[PDB]
Amino acid sequence: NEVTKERTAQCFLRVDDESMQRFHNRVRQILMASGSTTFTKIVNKWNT
Amino acid sequence: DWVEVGLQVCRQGYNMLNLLIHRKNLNYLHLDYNFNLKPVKTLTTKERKKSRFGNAFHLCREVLRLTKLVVDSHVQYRLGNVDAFQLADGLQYIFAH
Amino acid sequence: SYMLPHLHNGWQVDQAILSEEDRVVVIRFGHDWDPTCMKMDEVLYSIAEKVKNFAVIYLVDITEVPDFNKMYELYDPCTVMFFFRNKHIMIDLGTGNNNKINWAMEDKQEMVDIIETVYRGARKGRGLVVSPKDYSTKYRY
Amino acid sequence: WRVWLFFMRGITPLLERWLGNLLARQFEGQRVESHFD
Amino acid sequence: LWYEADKRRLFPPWIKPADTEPPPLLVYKWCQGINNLQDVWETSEGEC
Amino acid sequence: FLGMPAPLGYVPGLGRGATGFTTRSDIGPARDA
RNA sequence: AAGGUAAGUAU
Repeated sequence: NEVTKERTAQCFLRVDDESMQRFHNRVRQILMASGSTTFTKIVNKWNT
Repeated sequence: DWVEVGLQVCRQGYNMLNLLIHRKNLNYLHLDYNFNLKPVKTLTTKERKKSRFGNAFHLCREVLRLTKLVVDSHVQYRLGNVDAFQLADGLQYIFAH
Repeated sequence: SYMLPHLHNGWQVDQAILSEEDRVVVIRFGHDWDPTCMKMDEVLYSIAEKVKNFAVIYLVDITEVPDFNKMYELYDPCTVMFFFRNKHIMIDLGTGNNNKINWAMEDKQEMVDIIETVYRGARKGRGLVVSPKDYSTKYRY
Repeated sequence: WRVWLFFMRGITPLLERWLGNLLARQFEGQRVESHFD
Repeated sequence: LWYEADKRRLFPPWIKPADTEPPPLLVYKWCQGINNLQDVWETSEGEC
Repeated sequence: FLGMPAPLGYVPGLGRGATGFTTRSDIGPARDA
């Protein structure tokens, strides 16, 4: 609380299911479109 | 006698597996009398590929190996090498392992 | 399947392999009714005209022509085999069987690439050609 | 012993059909979506 | 258009993203604004 | 040629210099001497 | 159990 400068609430964070599914699909399309592709490109996409 | 029939079936299964092994006139795979399949020499990679058998053949080999183990235990009992209690314990060990 | 030329006996297959001197003969051993064979034959029909310059595609019914079943091990539902100047050409597909393609391929570009690689290697005199795609895995994700 | 016999009764048809179609004179050997069209 | 709409106050603060708070910082500021409201965490009289 | 009967007494394997191949021993009929 | 066959000329 900006007025009392005291502990008043508590916020718990969590990754939404949609974000997890989006990341999983991104990794899937990285992996499946990696037939005739260098290892460095695949690792770069995964790292990014 | 059941021991005689067991010996006959072990020999006949060995003959059948031997016939299956030399199917394409390839003589660089040897099947012993304990039903272990091993090359007669350091076989080349092409010959290693040419001497492949599916899981069914090895399953048949291993079941005939189990029958050979049982019949050999009974033969050992009949000769006098092992006691009747020893034969029972050996059969129990065979079927537990 | 019903559009590609058909060979009706072993002698016709012999002549088809012998006749072509500058093109790779692509022969599909199988049955018209086999679903795997229908997929392979429709892909072949799709790319039949595009590879006219450097490939000829024939279809052989193994039940009608069992003449090459023993030697070529034509026992899979579908089989695609390449010949050049009367010489069977092997492909390092990564499947463990370099002598033939024994599955249906979906993409029509991959078959064109395989035929092109076979033509290049065979015209260079090779008897084995390494395929541009490794088929040890279907790349399913 | 009985457990392996119960395995045996089930595995006998597989080995029988694999053999009889192997040492015989005559040997015998993504389609869902590419089906109806 | 964006330069003019930022020169003037065309877009009120509640329109996001506002180029000043990344979406995680947007969540943080939103939670702080929730916690800073007058007696927000009170249910003595049934307010909800 | 296409639509031509096979000549009598002709082995499809012979007359072409064909050579078979075996990927394993579990496929194909047993070799006959 | 495999996905681990260099290919090529010569008898």
